[PDB]
Amino acid sequence: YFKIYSKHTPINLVRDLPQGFSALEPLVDLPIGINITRFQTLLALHRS
Amino acid sequence: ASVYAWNRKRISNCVADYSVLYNSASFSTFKCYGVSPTKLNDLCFTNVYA
Amino acid sequence: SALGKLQDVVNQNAQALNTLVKQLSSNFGAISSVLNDILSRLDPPEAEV
Amino acid sequence: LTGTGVLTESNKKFLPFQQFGRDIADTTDAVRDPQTLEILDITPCSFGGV
Ligand SMILES: *[C@@H]1O[C@H](CO)[C@@H](O)[C@H](O)[C@H]1NC(C)=O
Repeated sequence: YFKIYSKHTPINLVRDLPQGFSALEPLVDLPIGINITRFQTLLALHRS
Repeated sequence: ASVYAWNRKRISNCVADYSVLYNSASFSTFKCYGVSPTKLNDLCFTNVYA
Repeated sequence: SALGKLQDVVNQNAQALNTLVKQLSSNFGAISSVLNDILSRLDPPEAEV
Repeated sequence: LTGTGVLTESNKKFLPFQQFGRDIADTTDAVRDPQTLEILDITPCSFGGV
């Protein structure tokens, strides 16, 4: 089971992480049953 | 499948009648370890794998 | 801390009761700490154990 | 989940993921019923010394 916990916070800090407390609510409990050892995030390009 | 490449199937989002498994005489061995065979119709499960 | 002597007695009694209630959640080497789960999940030969 | 108790209305603001509640003993004290999604408080039945 692959558990995704998520939280959205309105912030106004310019560069680094804000200092505070925010508990992450569980979002998706996912029934995959597969081996995961490596990951990579996906970004979006802007074309002009 | 063969025993080195044994097939694993997930069972989820269904209502299961196990009474047709207990009352069937086709199985030479029907042996349960962590649960009683006759109580399977009275319980709810998740993470079911065959 | 004027009335510490009474408070220690009350805290010790409450803590002993709290530990006694916490002991129900331990399985003591069994498959589960809940009797209802054992009664619903097993036949009497293993249920007695 | 099996047990004995009186099911009453509750004022506990459960979060959407949250289904049941547990006391110090780990016994269920509140539960969310399937099909209707309501939150029912579970209070142990009256007992005492005769
Ligand atoms: C059946 O259960 C689901 C989730 O448990 C719920 O969303 C749905 O409203 C229920 N249907 C009826 C007719 O109660």
